[PDB]
Amino acid sequence: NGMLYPQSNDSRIVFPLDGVWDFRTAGEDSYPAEWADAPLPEPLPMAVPGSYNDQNDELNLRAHYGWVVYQRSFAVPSRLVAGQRMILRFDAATHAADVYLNGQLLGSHFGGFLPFEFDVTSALHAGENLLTVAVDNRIGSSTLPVGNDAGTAFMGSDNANVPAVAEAKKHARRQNLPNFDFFNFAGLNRHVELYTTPADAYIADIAITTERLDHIAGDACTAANALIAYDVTFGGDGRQVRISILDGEGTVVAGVTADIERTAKASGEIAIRDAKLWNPGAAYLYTAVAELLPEGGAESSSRIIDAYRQTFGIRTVEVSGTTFLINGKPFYFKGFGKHEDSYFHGRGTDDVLNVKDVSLIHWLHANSFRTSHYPYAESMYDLCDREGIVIIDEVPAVGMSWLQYANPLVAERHREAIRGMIARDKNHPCIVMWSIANAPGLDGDGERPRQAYDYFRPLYELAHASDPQNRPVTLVCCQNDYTTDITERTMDVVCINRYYGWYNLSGDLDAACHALNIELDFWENIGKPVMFTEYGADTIEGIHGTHGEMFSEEFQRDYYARINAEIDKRPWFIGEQLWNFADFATFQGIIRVEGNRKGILTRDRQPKMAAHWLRERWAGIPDYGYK
Amino acid sequence: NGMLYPQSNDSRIVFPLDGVWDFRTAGEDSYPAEWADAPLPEPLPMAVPGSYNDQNDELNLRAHYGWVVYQRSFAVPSRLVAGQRMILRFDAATHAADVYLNGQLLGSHFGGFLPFEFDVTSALHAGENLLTVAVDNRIGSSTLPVGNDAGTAFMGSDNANVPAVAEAKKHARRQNLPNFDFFNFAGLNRHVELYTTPADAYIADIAITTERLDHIAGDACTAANALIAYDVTFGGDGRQVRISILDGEGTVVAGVTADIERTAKASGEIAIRDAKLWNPGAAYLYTAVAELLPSRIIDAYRQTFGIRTVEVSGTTFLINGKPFYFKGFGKHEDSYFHGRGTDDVLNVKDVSLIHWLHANSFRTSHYPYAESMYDLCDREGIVIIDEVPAVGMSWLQYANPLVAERHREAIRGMIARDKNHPCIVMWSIANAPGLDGDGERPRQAYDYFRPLYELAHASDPQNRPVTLVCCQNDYTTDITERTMDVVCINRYYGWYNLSGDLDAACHALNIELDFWENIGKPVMFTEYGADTIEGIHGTHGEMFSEEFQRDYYARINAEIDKRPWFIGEQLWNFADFATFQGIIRVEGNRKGILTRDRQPKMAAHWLRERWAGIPDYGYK
Ligand SMILES: O=C(O)[C@H]1O[C@@H](Oc2cc3ccccc3oc2=O)[C@H](O)[C@@H](O)[C@@H]1O
Ligand SMILES: O=C(O)[C@H]1O[C@@H](Oc2cc3ccccc3oc2=O)[C@H](O)[C@@H](O)[C@@H]1O
Repeated sequence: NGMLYPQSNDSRIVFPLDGVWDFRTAGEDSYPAEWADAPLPEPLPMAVPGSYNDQNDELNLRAHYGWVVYQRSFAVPSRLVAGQRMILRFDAATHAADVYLNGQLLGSHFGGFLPFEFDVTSALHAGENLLTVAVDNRIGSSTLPVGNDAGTAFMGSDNANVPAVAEAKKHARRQNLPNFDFFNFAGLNRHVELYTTPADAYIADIAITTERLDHIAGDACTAANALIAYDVTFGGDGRQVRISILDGEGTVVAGVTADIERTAKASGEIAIRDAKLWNPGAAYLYTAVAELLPEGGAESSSRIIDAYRQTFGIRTVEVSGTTFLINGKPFYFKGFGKHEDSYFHGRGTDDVLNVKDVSLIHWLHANSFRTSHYPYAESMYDLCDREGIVIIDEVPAVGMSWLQYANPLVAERHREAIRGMIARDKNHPCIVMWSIANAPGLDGDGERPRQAYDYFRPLYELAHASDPQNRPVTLVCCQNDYTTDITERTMDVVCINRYYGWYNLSGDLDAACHALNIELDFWENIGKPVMFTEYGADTIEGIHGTHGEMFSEEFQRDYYARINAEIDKRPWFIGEQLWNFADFATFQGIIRVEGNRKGILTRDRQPKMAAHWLRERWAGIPDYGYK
Repeated sequence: NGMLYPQSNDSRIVFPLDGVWDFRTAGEDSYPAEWADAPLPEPLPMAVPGSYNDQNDELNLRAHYGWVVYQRSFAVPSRLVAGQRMILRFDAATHAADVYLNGQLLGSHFGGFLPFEFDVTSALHAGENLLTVAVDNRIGSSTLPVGNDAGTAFMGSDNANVPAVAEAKKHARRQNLPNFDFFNFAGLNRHVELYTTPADAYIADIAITTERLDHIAGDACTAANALIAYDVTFGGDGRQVRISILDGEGTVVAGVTADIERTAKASGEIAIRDAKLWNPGAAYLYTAVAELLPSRIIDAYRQTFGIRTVEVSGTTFLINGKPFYFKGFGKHEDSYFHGRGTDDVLNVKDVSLIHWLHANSFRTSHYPYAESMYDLCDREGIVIIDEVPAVGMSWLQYANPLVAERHREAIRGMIARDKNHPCIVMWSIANAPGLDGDGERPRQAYDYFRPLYELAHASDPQNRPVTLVCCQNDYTTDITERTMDVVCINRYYGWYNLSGDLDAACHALNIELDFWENIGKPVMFTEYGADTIEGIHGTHGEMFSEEFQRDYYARINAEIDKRPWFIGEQLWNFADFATFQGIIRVEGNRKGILTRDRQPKMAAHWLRERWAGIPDYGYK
């Protein structure tokens, strides 16, 4: 179950396989088997990592439906593979992939936003190796994220009662129809790499938890004592593992040698005196170095069999009444939902962009975001660990309704996504909360609200069982009839998406604020902490008015000014994450002006009027103690 | 019923009352009547003509609901009023007005897009006169154009099932909710003027018709003989009227003296040898000069006209016996600052753009336009489909006799005002009403519209074709559109349905074209298009890009070219225009092939090239 990010050290090496690959589009329902067994005929170039859709303007790959096939060759010195365990890792292949090496299927995966890997020790050979990866972009009623098997995309226009329209639909070209509001970018969206570990015995997983903090300082920078726990899992086959705790300067401040017991694990606790805590706006990271010792322990030899360096931060998270406590201090979220989205790359990971976006989060005086609507690339979490930005980590369970709740295949994929996200991400101190879905159907009459609850409650429990830190769990709720939804109010933090004054009461900020206050009165009675995870207004940079109407920069600024003045009056409202950080691509349609334009930044990360207004507001709101 | 545009001549003078007036906003359902008795307190400035909504950025007058009050003073020499009939004309007050002069209520008008006038001979006095005009902008289920009494504006987003939304609606500020897709600009949108006629007897109305053309030239520039008819109505009280026909150079080419009979009318026919005909792309105008006789002239009026016939014949639309093809668009009277206010600089520019595009026609979507625009199109050879403000209609309106009454007023009023223009070739009695469905609904719509079709025919002395512009609907259960003289359809295949899929859009369009092929009427587009933000570009153009709009017209027009019975392409729209705000309107309607500032998008260039190669006559 461990998926530690590949590391290079004295016992391990990583060989990236990124670069310009060969590529062919394939069929709507299948691809040629022979393409895995020999070089692709007449290949196109395709950079990896990246979405494929915007990498070829001769083709219309945004319209592609079905399979594509990637391929490349590689060779490595025999000297480096000898005696080692060889693993091929795919950080993400969106949505489903079949991976072949030298004409043999290594295996398959479903789930477009989480990593998977194969043991290729026996499949590799000397000299050039031929790696082929078939990737399927199709979405439908059984995928996460969810597609529509017929009709229109989410937020699509129709005239379904016109006989000519009904007839033309029957014969129209097959297309993915997202039941979600972001473009279905597909392909090898994240890195590919070959890596090595020792074969006889190796470190397979590490979990670090902050179990307890004693006498936390007034400023939350330190605690008199921190109790941390480690759990190390091994693969392979009186053995021991040395655990060293390094502080921010790399000095060993704690260390223990633990017995490995059988499935093989070592676990224990370590007390850290005068512990330096991790906080939003004030990151501090330690490293847990795990070193597998040879048979005979340190008593017999100085050599190290295997090693892995796991970053971690010491901090607690606790929901208490209507507060969200980090290191016992009442936190207030400032930020937004994001997307992994950019020109050229699509959903492809881009660390230049991640580094820039983290600086923009600081420029705005924001302190947090949500990984709307899928787990992000691993590097972004490491960056937010070092930069003191809090994350709500969310699985790709977007577009769901009652059709999905009855389907065992969907429930299995949903559990896989929750387990996989938490297994990948559990050691990040920046992650303070898990989201098990975005905007599923929860309300209505008859049995529908109960059916939704019965689907989601076990997933809430799974997210708690899976996280060794036991962080809060939420479900991000779409604008709905909050009085018949019986699921959202059971979450640990209530996370609501609301578009009062945009999708309803349009343009009337007085009415919008009145409606918002009626719903806030409902949440006030429930007595849980509540935050916005979405609210906003599509905004075309450069459209201006003295009395700003919808789509103007002024309306977007006025929107936030009015709504935020209302939530400031509620002590139990513990965060404001708006929609969205930046404009992003969507399926085309009559309400999407070259995608979603609710960004406070443009797609090129330039600030609209509302961004300047929010920057000034957020400059004056502290991370702790605002409420 | 005559509403001849005010003229100055030896017998008549016009005194314009345009300029910067005083202005105050008033209440949702009332205004202070006493404001007519003294200068408005603390007035704002307000230019007339113009909509008021965009003339004050300290206020949000786009949000205004109810009444406003205009006022100004004027004085004219006693010498000018002596012995004359004094008439105060409002070219348009949108939507309803109460008019006072020196504190006396002259009367009221309902209907925001047609002229009305008052005899103020007795209310005028020497020196300064105080003119107060209260204007009501309210629209609702009994007005034309139609407003919604509750819910949202047309094409508005909602979450009606959210309890907080339902409750907030109950208490929200009252607003007009258009059931139409253009902003509800209000105020004194067109000119105001005082004018004079003789009092004892005067010319009240003139109708000129083209009755028959003999031996029309191959190129339709002339006919060996044209038989025209005149009908002159008089007001006041063996009298006679002199009718002189002036050609384009002002030469009197024909003349007759007719007896006036009592209701007081003179009528007759005149034969014009080697008549110069009016054609799209080749205007020629005559003037009929009517002079009431006692060397003296008692009264006079100069009525421009053009000699031409219009005939629907099978699946053809014949102008002077030639098969015409419409190229053009729906327009709007819409611009920055002015709103719906008439602007003849803009009208002159727009007519030049119609020529730049090689278009030949437009429709007055969705209300009669200012009179000056029709005069301009008369002289510039641009054909017009003239439409009343019956937009936003459905079964709630058809059951309401007040709406039918207003609809009849609008049809009679438009045709009475506009009947003499040669550029007008067809009348439209509605845009996008509800016509389809189950049960009694299609028959109820037909029973409502058929008498209005008959009224438009009865009212027009030229007996021009009459249509009803149909919104995308279930054409198989609509039983009304197919009975019109020309079938005029608004279709948005590939935009509002089959979105972005031009192959599917063309397949669907062709299925509906197969339906119309069997009906056997002439058919044309009056709307089709795609919102387009200038500057948004793609190599594979998606919705809102300039390329998608160009590709849209390229694909759709290739299909209608294959149908010989499809006699015109009027797209939506000439230029981007203002609407009520909402999630599908990016600062208004962006289906213009031109921007709101009349700059050409990619599609405008593509259409210009297409239209350059399509002749006015004989394309099909
Ligand atoms: O609409 C967006 O910009 C985002 O919408 C979110 O889901 C919601 C959509 C609607 C639509 C109509 C009325 C109320 C709504 O409230 C919502 O909460 C979605 O989570 C985002 O991914 C979309 O981008
Ligand atoms: O939508 C417009 O741009 C114009 O719409 C016209 O009416 C129609 C609206 C719709 C909506 C959805 C599907 C099909 C439609 O077909 C129509 O004909 C209206 O005549 C114009 O005034 C609008 O601006």
